[PDB]
Amino acid sequence: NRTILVPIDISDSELTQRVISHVEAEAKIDDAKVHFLTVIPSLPYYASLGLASAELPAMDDLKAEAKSQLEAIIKKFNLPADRVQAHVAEGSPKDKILEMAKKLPADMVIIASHRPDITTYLLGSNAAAVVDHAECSVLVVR
Amino acid sequence: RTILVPIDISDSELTQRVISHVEAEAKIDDAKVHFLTVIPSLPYYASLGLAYSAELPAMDDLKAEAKSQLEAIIKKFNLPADRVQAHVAEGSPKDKILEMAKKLPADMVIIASHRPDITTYLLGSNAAAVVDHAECSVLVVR
Amino acid sequence: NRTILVPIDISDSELTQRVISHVEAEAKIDDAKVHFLTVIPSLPYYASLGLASAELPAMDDLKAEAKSQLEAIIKKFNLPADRVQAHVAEGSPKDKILEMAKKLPADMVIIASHRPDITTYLLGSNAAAVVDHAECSVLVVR
Amino acid sequence: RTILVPIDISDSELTQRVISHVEAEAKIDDAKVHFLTVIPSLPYYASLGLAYSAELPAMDDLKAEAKSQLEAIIKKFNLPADRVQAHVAEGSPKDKILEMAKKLPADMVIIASHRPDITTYLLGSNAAAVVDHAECSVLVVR
Ligand SMILES: Nc1ncnc2c1ncn2[C@@H]1O[C@H](COP(=O)(O)OP(=O)(O)NP(=O)(O)O)[C@@H](O)[C@H]1O
Ligand SMILES: Nc1ncnc2c1ncn2[C@@H]1O[C@H](COP(=O)(O)OP(=O)(O)NP(=O)(O)O)[C@@H](O)[C@H]1O
Ligand SMILES: Nc1ncnc2c1ncn2[C@@H]1O[C@H](COP(=O)(O)OP(=O)(O)NP(=O)(O)O)[C@@H](O)[C@H]1O
Ligand SMILES: Nc1ncnc2c1ncn2[C@@H]1O[C@H](COP(=O)(O)OP(=O)(O)NP(=O)(O)O)[C@@H](O)[C@H]1O
Ligand SMILES: [Mg+2]
Ligand SMILES: [Mg+2]
Ligand SMILES: [Mg+2]
Ligand SMILES: [Mg+2]
Repeated sequence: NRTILVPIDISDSELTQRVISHVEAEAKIDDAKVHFLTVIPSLPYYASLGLASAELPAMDDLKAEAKSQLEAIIKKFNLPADRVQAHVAEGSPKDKILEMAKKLPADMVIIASHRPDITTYLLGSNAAAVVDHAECSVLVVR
Repeated sequence: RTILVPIDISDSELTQRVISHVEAEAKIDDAKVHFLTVIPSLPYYASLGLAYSAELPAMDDLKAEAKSQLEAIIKKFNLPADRVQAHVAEGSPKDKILEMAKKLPADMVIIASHRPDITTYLLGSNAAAVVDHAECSVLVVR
Repeated sequence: NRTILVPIDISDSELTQRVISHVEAEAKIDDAKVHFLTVIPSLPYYASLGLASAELPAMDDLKAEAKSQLEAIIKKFNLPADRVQAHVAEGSPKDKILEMAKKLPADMVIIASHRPDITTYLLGSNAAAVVDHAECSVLVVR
Repeated sequence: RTILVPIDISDSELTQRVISHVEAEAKIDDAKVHFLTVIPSLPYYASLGLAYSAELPAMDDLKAEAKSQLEAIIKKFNLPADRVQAHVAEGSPKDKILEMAKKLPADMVIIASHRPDITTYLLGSNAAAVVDHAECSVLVVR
């Protein structure tokens, strides 16, 4: 049975809606195991300003909260309880997505292109890197 | 529902992986699958005095030759005859693909990342452009 | 006389070193005006965790600090005092870089590709978007 | 110092902007400027039974024709004869460019984004690949 990785930005509503049907259809093929991953971004820029368990809340705290929101989001998908798993990481979202894709390993990554906006973007920062560097199939959802 | 599957006739030995994705996606819905091959037309060759119906063959004969090869490829897929259509175009492959996706319109484009090649998991020129510019979901198959 | 935009991530040392010579050579042509821009990233993800002049320091504060570090960095370039200007913004670095490129308007953007790392990146998140969407020439420094 | 300037002979009417960038970059240093044109070789055409020295002309004659056109283009640049070299290759233009950049090696590649075209400021297929994969600095001219 295949493995599908579904990266979720917990701050995105519309994106999460569009991937739901795709994720559901994809898992109904092969009875796939679906792994959801949300990544707490860590910015060098903020570090360089001095903003660190100090001016920013504890990482253990942030993770529990992110994980909490991810599990709320996973309830929006019709997937067998036995086939789903939630993951939280910290770092560059693209690197951690790609790392998780190597770790599982993933047969497919399902990822939204970019938040809907009035800019003329192609792919988002993270979608483009995943598409480019993943070693498995990537479904870019629009 | 409409799936567009671009085919480069010089990669006739498709992976089971690509065939499998298309068959599976088509089964999810009652989807029509449109296959498209594009005869590339190069300004560089025009600049060298290589013109259609002169030192290159007539475009119509090239179209028929391409379409004939596409039809042999289409049959590799286990799809009902009434849910499959063959298209041949000429020009810039990325732009004709994107044009077709817009015309139909496609709900999904299924495209191989790159011909099997041990050097890279990176996208080829057409895959990269299609993933970037399609207005619909794009599955990049590896 | 032309206008050159030089985006600076204040947390990057190596990148800033490599662009120095390019920026200097480029400005010696045309006696260009050189505008430096550093952008305080604002992350939806952090907002969605609750982290806002509250759990994160005042934006006025962050800006003064970023601007301070930018001016320290601008001292590493041999440019006429009359030809340089420092800017700070807040938001998506790529959007604000691109906006500044439209606002000046910029004749050239000089931007490092990506921090040197042992990952096999092509361009960074922001370099790629600038390259892709800027309406002027872009010098991608490596 | 070595500058590589890829030339597509079917865009012979270069912008003053491209010529200006190359001249200026070469003057900064005492730089040698290598110009390269690549005769594209398409698997798709091979698949249609179009082979060199049969239904296409001999590669040597195509090489000589291309080189002759390149040399006329090279002369548009105001460069000293001893700091300029012409190269013709055959195959995938993006890969031969990148190969040349590696071989020389190039300290900089100067490349137009795309032929002048009112539809887009986005990169063409070769420019995009070259900016992404060159190991050296790349100036994308618009
Ligand atoms: N922290 C994360 N965890 C999991 N997935 C993520 C994360 N961040 C981004 N992604 C994935 O990649 C996409 C991000 O795109 P988005 O943030 O809209 O582009 P952007 O960076 O705003 N581009 P632009 O508007 O051009 O400046 C989302 O759909 C996610 O699925
Ligand atoms: N003429 C065409 N008609 C239809 N589809 C095409 C055409 N050309 C390319 N494609 C699609 O896009 C993919 C081709 O990219 P590909 O040629 O494999 O890599 P590449 O450009 O050679 N890159 P590299 O070899 O890394 O330098 C194929 O799987 C096709 O689905
Ligand atoms: N806040 C900013 N202000 C100004 N310029 C910026 C800013 N952020 C990024 N840039 C520019 O774009 C580059 C960012 O690349 P970088 O952060 O190394 O890639 P990345 O996102 O870590 N990629 P990866 O390692 O593949 O996950 C820098 O050289 C800057 O010049
Ligand atoms: N055969 C070649 N030899 C040398 N350089 C080349 C060659 N082909 C392309 N290039 C370089 O890359 C640029 C070409 O990209 P271009 O063909 O203008 O856009 P495109 O691929 O047609 N994209 P679009 O028209 O947007 O769908 C040129 O300025 C050249 O410098
Ligand atoms: Mg994002
Ligand atoms: Mg190809
Ligand atoms: Mg960065
Ligand atoms: Mg071209």
